[PDB]
Amino acid sequence: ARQWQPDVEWAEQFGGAVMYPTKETAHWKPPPWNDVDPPK
Amino acid sequence: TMMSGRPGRVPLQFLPNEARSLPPPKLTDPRLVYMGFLGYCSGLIDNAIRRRPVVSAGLHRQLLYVTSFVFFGYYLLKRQDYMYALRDHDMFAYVKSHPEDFPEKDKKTYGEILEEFHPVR
Amino acid sequence: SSLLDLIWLETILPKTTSFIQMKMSIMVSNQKGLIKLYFLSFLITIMISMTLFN
Amino acid sequence: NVLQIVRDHWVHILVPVGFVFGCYLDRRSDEKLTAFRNKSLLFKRELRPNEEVTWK
Amino acid sequence: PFFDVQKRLGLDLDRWMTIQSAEQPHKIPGRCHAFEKEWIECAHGIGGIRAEK
Amino acid sequence: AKTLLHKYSDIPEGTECHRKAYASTSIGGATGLIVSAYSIALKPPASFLEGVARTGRYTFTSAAIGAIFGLTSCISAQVREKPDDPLNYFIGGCAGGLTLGARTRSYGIGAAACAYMGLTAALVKMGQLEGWQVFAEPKV
Amino acid sequence: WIARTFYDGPEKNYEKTMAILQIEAEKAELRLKELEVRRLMRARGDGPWYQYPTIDKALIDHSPKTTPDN
Amino acid sequence: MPLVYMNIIMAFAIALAGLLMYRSHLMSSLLCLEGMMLSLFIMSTLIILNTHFTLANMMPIILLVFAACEAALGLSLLVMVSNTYGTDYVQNLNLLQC
Amino acid sequence: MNPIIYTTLIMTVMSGTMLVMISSHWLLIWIGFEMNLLAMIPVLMKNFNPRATEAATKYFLTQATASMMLMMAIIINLLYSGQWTITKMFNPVAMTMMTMALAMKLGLSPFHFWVPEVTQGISLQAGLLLLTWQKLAPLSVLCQISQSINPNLMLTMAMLSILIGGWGGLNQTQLRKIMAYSSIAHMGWMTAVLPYNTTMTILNLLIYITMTLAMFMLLIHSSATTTLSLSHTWNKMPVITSLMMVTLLSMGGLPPLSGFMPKWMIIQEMTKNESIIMPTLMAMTALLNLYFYMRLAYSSSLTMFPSTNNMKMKWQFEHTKQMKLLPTMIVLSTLVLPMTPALSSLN
Amino acid sequence: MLKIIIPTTMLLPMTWMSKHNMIWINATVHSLLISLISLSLLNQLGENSLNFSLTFFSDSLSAPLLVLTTWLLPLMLMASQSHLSKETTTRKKLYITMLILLQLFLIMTFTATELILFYILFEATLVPTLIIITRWGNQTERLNAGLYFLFYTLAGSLPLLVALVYIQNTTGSLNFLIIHYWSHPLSNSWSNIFMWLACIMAFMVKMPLYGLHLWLPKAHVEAPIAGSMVLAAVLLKLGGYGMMRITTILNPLTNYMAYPFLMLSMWGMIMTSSICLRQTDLKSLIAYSSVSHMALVIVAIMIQTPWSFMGATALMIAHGLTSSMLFCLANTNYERVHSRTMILARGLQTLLPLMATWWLVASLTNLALPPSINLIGELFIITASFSWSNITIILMGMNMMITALYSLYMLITTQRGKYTHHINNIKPSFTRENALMALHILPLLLLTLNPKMILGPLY
Ligand SMILES: CCCCCCCCCCCCCCCCC[C@@H](O)O[C@H](CO[C@H](O)CCCCCCCCCCCCCCC)COP(=O)(O)OCC[N+](C)(C)C
Ligand SMILES: CCCCCCCCCCCCCCCCC[C@@H](O)O[C@H](CO[C@H](O)CCCCCCCCCCCCCCC)COP(=O)(O)OCC[N+](C)(C)C
Ligand SMILES: CCCCCCCCCCCCCCCCC[C@@H](O)O[C@H](CO[C@H](O)CCCCCCCCCCCCCCC)COP(=O)(O)OCC[N+](C)(C)C
Ligand SMILES: CCCCCCCC/C=C\CCCCCCCC(=O)O[C@H](COC(=O)CCCCCCC/C=C/CCCCCCCC)COP(=O)(O)OCCN
Repeated sequence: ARQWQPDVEWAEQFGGAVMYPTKETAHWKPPPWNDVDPPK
Repeated sequence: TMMSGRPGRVPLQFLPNEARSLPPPKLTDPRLVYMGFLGYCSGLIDNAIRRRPVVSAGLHRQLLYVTSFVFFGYYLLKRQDYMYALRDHDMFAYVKSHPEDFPEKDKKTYGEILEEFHPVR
Repeated sequence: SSLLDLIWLETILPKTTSFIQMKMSIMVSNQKGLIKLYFLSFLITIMISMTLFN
Repeated sequence: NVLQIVRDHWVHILVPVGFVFGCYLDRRSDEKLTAFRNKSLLFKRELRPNEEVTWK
Repeated sequence: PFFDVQKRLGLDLDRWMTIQSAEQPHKIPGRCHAFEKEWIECAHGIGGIRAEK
Repeated sequence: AKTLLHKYSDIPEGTECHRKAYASTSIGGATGLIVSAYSIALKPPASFLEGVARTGRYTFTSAAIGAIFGLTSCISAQVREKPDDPLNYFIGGCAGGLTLGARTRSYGIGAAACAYMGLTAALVKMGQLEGWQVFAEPKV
Repeated sequence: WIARTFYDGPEKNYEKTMAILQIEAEKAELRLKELEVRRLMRARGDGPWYQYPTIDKALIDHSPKTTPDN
Repeated sequence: MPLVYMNIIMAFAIALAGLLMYRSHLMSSLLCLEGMMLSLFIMSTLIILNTHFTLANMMPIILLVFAACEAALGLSLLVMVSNTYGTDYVQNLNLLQC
Repeated sequence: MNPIIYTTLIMTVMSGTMLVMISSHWLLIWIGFEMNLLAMIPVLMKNFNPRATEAATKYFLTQATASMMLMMAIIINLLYSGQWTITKMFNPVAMTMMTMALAMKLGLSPFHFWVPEVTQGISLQAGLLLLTWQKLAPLSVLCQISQSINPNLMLTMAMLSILIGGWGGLNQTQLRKIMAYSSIAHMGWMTAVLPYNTTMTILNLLIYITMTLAMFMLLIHSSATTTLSLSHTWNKMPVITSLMMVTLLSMGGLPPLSGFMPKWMIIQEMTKNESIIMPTLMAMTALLNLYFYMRLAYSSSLTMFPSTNNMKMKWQFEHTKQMKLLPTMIVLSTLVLPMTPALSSLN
Repeated sequence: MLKIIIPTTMLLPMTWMSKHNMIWINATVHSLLISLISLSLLNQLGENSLNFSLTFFSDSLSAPLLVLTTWLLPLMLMASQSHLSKETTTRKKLYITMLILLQLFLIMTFTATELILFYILFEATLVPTLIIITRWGNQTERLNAGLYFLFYTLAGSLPLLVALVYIQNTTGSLNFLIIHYWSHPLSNSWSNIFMWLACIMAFMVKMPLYGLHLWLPKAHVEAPIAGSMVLAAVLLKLGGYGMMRITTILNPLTNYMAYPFLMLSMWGMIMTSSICLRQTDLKSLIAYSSVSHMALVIVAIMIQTPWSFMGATALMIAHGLTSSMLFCLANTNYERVHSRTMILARGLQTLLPLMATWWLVASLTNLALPPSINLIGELFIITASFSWSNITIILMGMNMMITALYSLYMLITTQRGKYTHHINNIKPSFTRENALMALHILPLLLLTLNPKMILGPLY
């Protein structure tokens, strides 16, 4: 009765570091929201 | 074609003097009308982006967009027509000066030409 | 309905293209970000271009 | 009420206007293809005493 | 691409350095002055293709 | 450079099976060496010996592909006695593709490779016959 | 009445088609001629097109050069 | 083309290969770039002096100056990289990837 | 940095590009390249953070190596003919070295590796400048020596650029990497026609710059740097997302959009030189760019993604600083196909 | 021809400056007026054409297609009225804008004196349809469907462009009249074979040819009602029109190249028809019926005889009308049941008798009952195929049989039997739906009076 729209499950497909994750890139983390890293 | 090296070309002129011997495009040229339409669309999109009444937010701004587009369009049309005139001029001059490379083909009628016939069966 | 239309006609044109382009995209974009490898490849390309195109 | 319903019914006028404008543009496009008027081998005709063109 | 400002305004920003045979200081000649002069006066105003051939 | 290609083209299509096979083997070896060099540069796998093992694997694979291609194409050409025929090249390409699948040891790749390689070899033969240019000179 | 009010005689369409055919045949001939002329000028270089630059001869210094043999 | 020019060319090629190898230590990359500059200077100077093309004697100086400035620029960048990691190691620059 | 210093550095970048364009001496072209590189580095690092510094050092290394190769080519060309004027390259591999140096400056494959990561490191204004203005000088130099170029090398690099851009863009969720791979593909298209007609190269560059400027200005306006951040934009400024989807379709080469004009013309030009296989491969490969543009359009405007509660606050504020020419850029990147024959102006 | 192009453009400002509650009325009225004006195009000559100008020309192959294109917009508006009621005024105006743009592009496509302009508008029709499918689509697969409908098409049409420009480099013109008058035979060669394939497969993908038809069930199932109508009625006929236009240059090569596709069609019309027998979805069944009919049209075009061309034209027009009406009926059921499954809602004749009569007439036309124009086209194609070869009749005959079966199957599963007990929200049919079916069906039974108006230029 309602037009389907994306949900969180569908949205998380575009949240990774890359599309099509593989074993080598499985440990890749998306960059910080602001382009700043901890100085460590 | 590469008319960049064409002799007697001033390095940075939009319109040479010899282009003034060609008829200027009319003010009701369809291309000028399309350029004005492009300006009007730019005005509408400007109104929409700033979150203003699209049709009737700034009429002075929309008029200025249309005027600028028509201005640049008229001058661009003049330059484009000039360039095509140059291309045709060089074409005809080279054909005239090289009669051996463009021989007159013999005129023949279909009554004495034998073309293969392929029936559709 | 099943064997040709939903399985093999789908396997031949669309799915093969999708799989091949996905594999090629993964291969091209899987770069470690190390300029060491990039400049070694640059050296290889320079030698190949000198040795092949003349 | 005139000048009040017009503000709400003015949109209707646009489509007919486009049609008459298109007819005018068709006639203008026709007048630029008159290079063979009354010169074809099939329809070559002598003008009437008060005729300037065969087709307009 | 190439915008020929020097030719349009007659500025000569860098043409003085392009060739050996163009007004060296104290009239010091290049080692191949005559050959380059002959090549230039051969190929002037003729175009690249005809000059190569 | 182009020397290998000239040695391959100098041989007639319907003669000298061994010469064509050897020239194709050399060309395949060169292609495998280049792809191995790029793979090693962009991906240092683990060490010197594993790298040279991977290089040898790729080189032998490509050399085998080229060898089977040339051999099968030339035998088909001689047997059929119809040179300048695209189908003979296609047969060689499919055979070459089949060999690649065998090295891989997966049936799916062999079928895919055979069709794709055969089509490509037939296209190359057609382009040779009709003079199709990949890198055309600037005529106009 | 329909023919009188809405349509026109056959001669109008006939002659308009003749004019259109003339225009487009001329355009096709001009296109072939342009391709041939471009090929010839680019191969030879004796026309106004494809004129690549050469060194200006007004740059050469014609004066004694401290050495008789230039 | 005598053997001196060819030796300078080979020196330039060796410097370029060393630059593109990147064992480690971006400072070595800068050193290879500066070796490339020096080979360019030597080759250009020999060419200009041999041909007696007087007005081009300015060219090496300008060359040197400009590329020397480039070196300064590179050094500054190196310093900041070190100040982020404590070392100028090449592999430390892997936050950005293709 | 200080606004006056930023203006001065930008003017120095533009002055370096103009010096490359207007000069007829190889040394002055090299000087212009050096000046552009020298003034470009602070612009990338205007916003200070480790990522920007790494991007700047990558860019410096690549551009310095390219400048050294270019000077090496100039020296060889002088050695084999005492000429400093930018004309016929007068030699073998000196021309090859010049071509490789200019390809590395442009980002043509296989020298493309620096573009995605340098674009990712820097901000969106820096990315806009890097992907638009930094292509004018090497392309002008290439247009000047187009007759010297060995067609095989340039066509190989152009085909590789198109293939690599198409394949690399498919894997990306970050918008700056998408723009970088799109730039690589469009560079391949631009250089694939240099051996045949430089007017087509300039027209492609102009259209690409217009579309890229519109895309980057839309990205900055709706300050999103990833796919999911852009997926929230419909809930605040849906007209921006609609314009962005239209511009994405335009960049994909779909008629009757503006992005169809370059490819079409380029293909046409090569068919005049009886090259048939290459244009077909180029179009079939540009299908990949169209695919990932369509994926971005799906995630952007054709579907409504989940939003957040805190977006409600954003509903109450407008943009203080507005970008002029953005409407003009969108219009010029979308609705200029009927004015196609204007390219005879030798744009 | 600008007398039709300009008003369709004026439909846009009229829509955007309308009331929030008067957009549908205004759009419907002015679309119907434009259709009435375009009725003028039907008058044709036994000679060449109606050459309006250097840019647009009309023929008796273009005229029925143009009339159907103009007529289809008001019906699309009427059917789109219902499911867009809860949409904001801006988005409803955007939907109407997409429909108007699509009509304008189709109108300019069917005149298209030059082949590159035809190609540009032919591929311009891709964008509004894609947005309609992927934006106002109910299911989650619409996005996937859109991708299919895009890339297939482009995969077929990117080579065509190359071929087209190549032709202009050799002949000098792509103007249809000069291409007709200056035609020359194509020699059998690898280059000519590939140029033939590049010219043909672009239009082969959109018919669609069996084996290249996969995008069609997806695009038809996942699109809204207006999208389905425009896809089945007109957008499938672009390939047939393009083949009729472009085959004048592919002879004598076409006879040699006909076999690979003819088989794929002659066997294909069997397979797809058989697929219609086992289908749990109405929209997929109607899509596969469209595939079968267009396969027969492909055969007719490839045979290349006057009877073939007349039959193909008549079948294209008739199939457009019939498939549009069938999709409308299925949508009226779907808007009540929300299921899109044939077996779920049954016995609808007892509940909705007039809609059952509409279903019967639509299925009878789909079944090719004489003397409907559907059977005129089918019969002309069958006679032409028999003249081509006497064995084709077997295949043709089987298809006819199979067609009848599934048609009546579709009528019996949904209309006859016992109603589903637990469905109690089947309200009586509105005047809107009944008028929609009437306006689909009456032109068919009126065109069966004057067949020569849809039989094409070879009549
Ligand atoms: C008993 C009668 C039987 C026949 C009935 C016929 C009725 C005809 C109605 C349908 C006609 C369709 C239009 C056909 C042509 C229209 C387009 C074009 O061809 O005509 C234009 C002209 O169109 C007409 O001017 C206007 C036609 C408009 C018809 C509208 C009828 C329906 C209106 C309904 C309004 C209802 C009232 C409002 C209620 C709210 C251009 O003609 P023009 O270039 O000049 O011709 C010159 C001919 N010359 C050169 C030989 C002199
Ligand atoms: C989206 C398409 C691009 C849009 C770009 C922005 C449009 C606005 C531009 C505003 C005006 C710019 C022109 C500047 C006026 C004087 C410039 C003059 O000095 O230059 C002349 C040249 O004039 C310009 O080049 C023409 C610019 C016009 C660009 C428009 C054509 C774009 C293609 C058609 C798309 C339709 C767009 C329609 C709306 C803009 C002389 O050039 P010349 O030194 O002798 O030769 C150099 C070129 N060579 C080296 C290759 C030989
Ligand atoms: C249920 C209760 C019913 C009660 C009513 C009973 C009345 C009995 C009549 C019912 C049908 C019997 C048919 C009897 C024939 C009469 C009509 C026929 O004679 O006219 C036809 C003529 O009709 C038309 O040709 C057919 C109508 C065309 C339909 C076009 C539709 C227009 C708008 C629709 C939109 C377009 C969508 C489709 C795109 C193509 C054939 O005439 P024709 O002998 O030949 O010559 C005409 C006159 N001449 C001699 C001057 C030349
Ligand atoms: C959804 C999938 C549909 C995809 C359809 C795509 C296939 C279209 C057919 C081939 C496309 C390219 C054809 C070439 C375009 C026309 C150019 C032309 O006519 O000129 C030919 C061009 O010839 C070629 O270039 C052919 C090269 C083909 C390379 C690409 C091959 C792709 C695979 C083809 C095999 C498959 C065939 C059936 C495909 C069906 C679709 C699935 C002659 O060459 P000239 O240079 O002019 O020679 C004159 C002097 N002797």
